[PDB]
Order: sequence, then structure tokens, then C-alpha cells
Amino acid sequence: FLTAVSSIDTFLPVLNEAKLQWPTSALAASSEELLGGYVGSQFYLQDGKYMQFQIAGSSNRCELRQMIPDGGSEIGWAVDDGTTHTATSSIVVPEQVDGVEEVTIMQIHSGEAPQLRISWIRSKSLDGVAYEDFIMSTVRIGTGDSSDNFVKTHLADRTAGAMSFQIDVKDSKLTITVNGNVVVNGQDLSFWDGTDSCYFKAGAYNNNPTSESATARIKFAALAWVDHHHH
Ligand SMILES: O=C(O)[C@H]1O[C@@H](O[C@H]2[C@H](O)[C@H](O)[C@@H](O)O[C@@H]2C(=O)O)[C@@H](O)[C@@H](O)[C@@H]1O
Ligand SMILES: O=C(O)[C@H]1O[C@@H](O[C@H]2[C@H](O)[C@H](O)[C@H](O)O[C@H]2C(=O)O)[C@@H](O)[C@@H](O)[C@@H]1O
Repeated sequence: FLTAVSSIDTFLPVLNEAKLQWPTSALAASSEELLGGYVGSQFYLQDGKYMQFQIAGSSNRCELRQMIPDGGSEIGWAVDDGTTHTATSSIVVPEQVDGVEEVTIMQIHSGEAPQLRISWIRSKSLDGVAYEDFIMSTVRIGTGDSSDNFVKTHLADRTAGAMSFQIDVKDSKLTITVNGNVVVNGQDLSFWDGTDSCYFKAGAYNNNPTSESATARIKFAALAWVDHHHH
């Protein structure tokens, strides 16, 4: 039988502040249901320690979406509200099966757009350099489709072992720290000033696969939204 993520203590804080969306953005499990032992092949405890997400299909997901804590509704915050918004994780990205090409593992998203995607990607060239099997950040600085709307950065080559991430937003600036080192230092998010619908996400969101039956799989050793105001 499949062991439930809530059977250990590690993820209870974030489960109390998230809903699970699967296999689309449709609700799969409320925060209460997650804390109550919701489990399936898409979302279960692997190795007695990892919150594991699995999903197949282009643009499908198995993803946590930040909620107001203690049974609250969907959160919305703004890059320019003056508060520091922080998400931390420790992630084991396994080798992905053929047909999986890009898997978004953390986001800042709003009602209409992804401000930030951290994604594993099989192969991509950035600024004239080819990279394989790596973790990328994609920041939107506009809503258009041309390259001037994005800042894309190689964060790290994929490691077999756990990799730590931290996302911080304060005063319209974004910092991404990977394995303790700052890789994105104060990226401008001021295009999004006044958008009050931002929230964190984490899990597996499957982008541009070449087979819709190929199952993406991501293991979280830790995940939290860190509240700088201590409510
Ligand atoms: O053609 C691309 O791969 C294009 O995708 C962009 O990311 C999109 C994702 O693939 C998903 O469709 C979803 O998350 O929307 C994203 C978006 O529209 O921002 C960027 O990665 C872009 O650089 C790239 O050209
Ligand atoms: O699937 C999408 O295109 C986006 O869905 C978003 O979730 C919202 C959506 O209205 C859902 O049907 C449900 O109501 O939850 C909403 C929400 O939590 O904001 C996000 O999952 C977004 O990341 C997707 O891009």
C-alpha cells in the first residue's frame, strides 16, 4: 500500500498551507485532506522521507499551491507589498524517463502568469551556451512571447543527491539561492508591481513533453513557505 505524505512530521507545516492540484489545476486535495492522509500514486511518501509527485501529460501537474494557513482560502500577495516572501525546498530530481523534457518544480505564479519557474530541463541553449540535464530559472519581465519578456538562467546541473533551493521576494526584487549560494541576485520584478494575486507553488508541472504517457517524477526532502512576520 502507498504510504501517505502526512504520516511523518516533515511536511505538515506546508501541507497546512497548501492545496494539491492534480492532474490539472483542478483541486485534488484540500489542505485538510492532505493533513488527513490523502494519498495516491501521484502524491505519496517515497523511502519513508520524500514527498514524491508524479504526473504525465503535456501541461498536466501534481503541484501544491500556497493557501492561507489553517484551512484558509487561496493566498495572494504582491512583490511590492514590502514583506519578504520566502519558499524553501530540498529536492531530489531523479533521472527522468524518455519523453519528459521539462518539469517545473517551484513557481511564483499569479492569477494570469508565472513570474518565476524553477524547472529541470533535458536540453536547452541559453545566451549561446548549450546545457543538458540542468535546473533553470525562467523569470517573466513582461507578458509577451518574445525573448525580451524573459530572463533565463542556468542555476545548477542536476545532482543525484538533494539540492536545496530558496526563493526570496522583497521590494520588487527576486533572489534565488541554490545549495547555499546566491545564483540570482536581486532580479527586477517591478513589472509586477501592484499585482496582488501572487503565490508560491511546488511539485511537478510537466512542460513540452514529447510523449504524453511519460511520467515525470520529483522527490521533495523538504518544502516550506517561511513567514517573516510569525503570525
Ligand atoms: O516555448 C517555450 O518552451 C517557452 O515556454 C515558456 O514557458 C511556458 C511554459 O513552457 C509553460 O507553457 C507555462 O508555464 O507557460 C510558460 C510561459 O508562457 O511563460 C518560457 O520558458 C519561454 O522561455 C519558452 O520560450
Ligand atoms: O491551469 C491553469 O491554467 C492555472 O490554474 C491556476 O489555478 C487556478 C484555477 O482557476 C483552478 O481551476 C482553481 O480554481 O485554482 C486556481 C488557483 O489556485 O489560483 C494555477 O494552478 C496556475 O498555476 C495555472 O496556470
